[PDB]
Amino acid sequence: LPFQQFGRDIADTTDAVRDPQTLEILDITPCSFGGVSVITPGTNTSNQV
Amino acid sequence: FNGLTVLPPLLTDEMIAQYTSALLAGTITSGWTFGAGAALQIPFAMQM
Ligand SMILES: *[C@@H]1O[C@H](CO)[C@@H](O)[C@H](O)[C@H]1NC(C)=O
Repeated sequence: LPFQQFGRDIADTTDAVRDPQTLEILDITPCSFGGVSVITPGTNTSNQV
Repeated sequence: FNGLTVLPPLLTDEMIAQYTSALLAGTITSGWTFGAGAALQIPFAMQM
């Protein structure tokens, strides 16, 4: 709506915004993240992973 | 999005369903003999 400028979704973090100069609505998404795991057969057998 | 991740389980639902079907088919065809050792066939009325 015209008076609204931000968006907070369910939690307190902002997920949408309004560009001041062009009055456009932009969705914001977090950058990619995740864990990294190493599968080894054992140093005794080999050194490949 | 705050470092919270959900990991998938090792056994998919199809694998668990296959286990259940193997147990139930073994029961209705061999009785209780497949638990002790090799499965041995017996007609159902005789088992009951
Ligand atoms: C300046 O901002 C207004 C919105 O506040 C916009 O409509 C206008 O086109 C902008 N002009 C420039 C110089 O970009």
